Amino acid sequence: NLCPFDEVFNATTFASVYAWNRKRISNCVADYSVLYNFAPFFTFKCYGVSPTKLNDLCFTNVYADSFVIRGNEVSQIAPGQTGNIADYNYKLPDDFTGCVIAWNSNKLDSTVGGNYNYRYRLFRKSKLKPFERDISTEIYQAGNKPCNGVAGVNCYFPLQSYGFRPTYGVGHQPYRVVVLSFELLHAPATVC
Amino acid sequence: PSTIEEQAKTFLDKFNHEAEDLFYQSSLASWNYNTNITEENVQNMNNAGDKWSAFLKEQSTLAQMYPLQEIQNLTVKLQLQALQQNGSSVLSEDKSKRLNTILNTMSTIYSTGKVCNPDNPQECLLLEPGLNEIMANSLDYNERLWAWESWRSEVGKQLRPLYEEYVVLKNEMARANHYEDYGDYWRGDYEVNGVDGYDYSRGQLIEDVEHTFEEIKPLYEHLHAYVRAKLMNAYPSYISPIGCLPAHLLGDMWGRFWTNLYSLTVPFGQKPNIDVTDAMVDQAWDAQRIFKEAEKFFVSVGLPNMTQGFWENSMLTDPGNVQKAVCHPTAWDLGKGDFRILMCTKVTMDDFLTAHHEMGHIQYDMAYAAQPFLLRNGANEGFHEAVGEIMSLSAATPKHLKSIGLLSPDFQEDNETEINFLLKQALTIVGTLPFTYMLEKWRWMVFKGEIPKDQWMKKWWEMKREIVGVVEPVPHDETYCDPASLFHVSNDYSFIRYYTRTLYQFQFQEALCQAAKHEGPLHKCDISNSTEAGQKLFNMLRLGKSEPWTLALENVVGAKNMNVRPLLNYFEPLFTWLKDQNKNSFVGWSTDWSPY
Repeated sequence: NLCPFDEVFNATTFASVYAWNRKRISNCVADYSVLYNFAPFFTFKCYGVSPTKLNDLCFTNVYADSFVIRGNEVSQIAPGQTGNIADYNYKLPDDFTGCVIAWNSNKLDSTVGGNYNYRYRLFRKSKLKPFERDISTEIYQAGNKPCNGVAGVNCYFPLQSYGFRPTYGVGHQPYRVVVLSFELLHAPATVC
Repeated sequence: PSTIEEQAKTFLDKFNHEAEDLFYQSSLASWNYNTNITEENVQNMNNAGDKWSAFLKEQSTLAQMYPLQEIQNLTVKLQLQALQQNGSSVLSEDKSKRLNTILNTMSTIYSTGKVCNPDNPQECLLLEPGLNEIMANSLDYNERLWAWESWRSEVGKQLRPLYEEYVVLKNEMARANHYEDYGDYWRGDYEVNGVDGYDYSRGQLIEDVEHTFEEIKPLYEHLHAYVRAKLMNAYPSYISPIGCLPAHLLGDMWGRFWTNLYSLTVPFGQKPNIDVTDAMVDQAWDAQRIFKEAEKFFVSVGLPNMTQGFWENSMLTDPGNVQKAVCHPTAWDLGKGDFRILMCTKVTMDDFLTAHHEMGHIQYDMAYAAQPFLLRNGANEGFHEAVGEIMSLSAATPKHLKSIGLLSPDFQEDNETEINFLLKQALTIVGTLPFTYMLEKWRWMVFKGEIPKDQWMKKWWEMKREIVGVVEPVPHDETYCDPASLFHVSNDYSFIRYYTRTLYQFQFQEALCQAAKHEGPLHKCDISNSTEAGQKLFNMLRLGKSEPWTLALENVVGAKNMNVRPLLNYFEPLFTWLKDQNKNSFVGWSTDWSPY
């Protein structure tokens, strides 16, 4: 009879996409009103599970991911999209039955002169897979030439910095995102 | 594997991402300088700009390493060539420093040139504003003669040798970059290649401009005869009824715009012009309401509304006594979703029209934002200002002013004030077309080397007489350089943009009014509440510069080539009225005349 719904949704240290944070929470069963009192928060897609269907009978385990992203790319934190944050930074499965929650952090994550701490990967010699994480900081070989493990032609640092400044337009402003995966495989409603 | 095209796409991706950040840095620095003139912001602007310049030079080298010969995606190839432009760096470093020294030197001679009246060697007057108001508000032929000759003597004589060497070095620069002269470099803006059905040689610009000017000549002849008549009244013994109009009498120091002469050439003086300024001040109208009405216009045609960044980050009034800021109305696209307008708005009709014009700039910027960074611009050098002018013209129509409430519900037009309106409009619009053509042609032939130097200050006036219809009030030897006395000639700005923009804006407006189902004379059409003209204009605005200028021209006006016919179709009523009022006047002029 205990739940955390303040630790991940109320934290001033959100993680970037290349290191999408994931915290797990079991034996919980918290209600919906705890997560239905935070202003408009853009629009929260809840695939499979219907939003207002929490109650008690539900899933077992849960893996909650959190990161940041410009609002142009929130549509990419969704099944099927092929945008830069998806096929190169963070891919959601096609059978995804979790949920997505997004809001603006221009009030806090963006800083004057640039909060370049928040970043994202743009070059990767391969596509990503569901719930996969890559933290490699290794020069990207792009054209046929044995990259000397160093920066140069066809050899770029795989991570670009967002670097937010509050005056940016809504599209380039810092949205904060949290996805709520779900699984009820051979277990007694771990959460529920 | 890894074909060159894929590698170039990767490079351009890295560029389009880091550039955007640096361009935002420099744009925001420039904005904080122009909204608050403090030395600190000045320094930050210079720093950000020089860093952006170094970034672009380095990336230009790295992009020139890519080969345009083996790239089969034009949307990529255009960005590549645009960044590949090596520029004046091809000149010898010594020659590059000399050229840049000459550019800044002539620009500072212009911006620091003054004429000291012999009345008092202590007292002097600069171009801005002393000489300008002397030449734009006085009627005394002697004083205006003095000012014309004085600014062309103290300043132009200096700018002569520098501009000579300038021709030399710019020719070398363009010959290196594989252009037949610096004029070919300037004409290469309308160059379209590799797209069948839309390509445009760099000399087809010359042919189309000359042929279109041939079609413009008659309206300018009748306007010249009428203006010559009214001025012949003004000055009782100073212009030949068959002679070229004198120079220091045209309205400005160079004669590029005849708009001032309106006060002496109004067809019906008793008929006042339409100015709602008092009506605005008397309806609680604030600059907020001005820009809201602009938003409302662009919304009524279908285009989006200004982002909250504009309604929150833009200076739409004079700040105050404490702050000091630039007030020349400017449209700013800092990128990354940030669009602003800098304007020290006053409750006048001029600022109402200018607000619509600059917000049209802003809407054009918002449309071409989805494109890659290098491809975020106007289709050519005259597309932007043309868009702004079509906004101003749709606004000024008495129909629109009625709709917004700044006009009475039953204000009935009179043909005399439509003649006055069309005549003022033609004094500005039509009057500057021969000037622009003549001056740009002089520069073009000089860069080709057809005009020998010892025959410079000669040929100019010949063209001035044979094309513009203006006589020099004083004989000038080659120790002068009156060309260089213009701001654009000594500050190295291609000129033909204004001629083009004019023809463009009229073609645009006529096509849009067609979509908007307006009937009657073209100067009475308002695109308001018309969604279809908005969609058409947006189909042009979204492309930015990803497709050729001919294609966007077809996307709006429905044709691939420039055509004066919309412009003449706009000014035709005035044309008839001129022909009438000039029945008893000689139409045309004669080279021979000259008050000497």
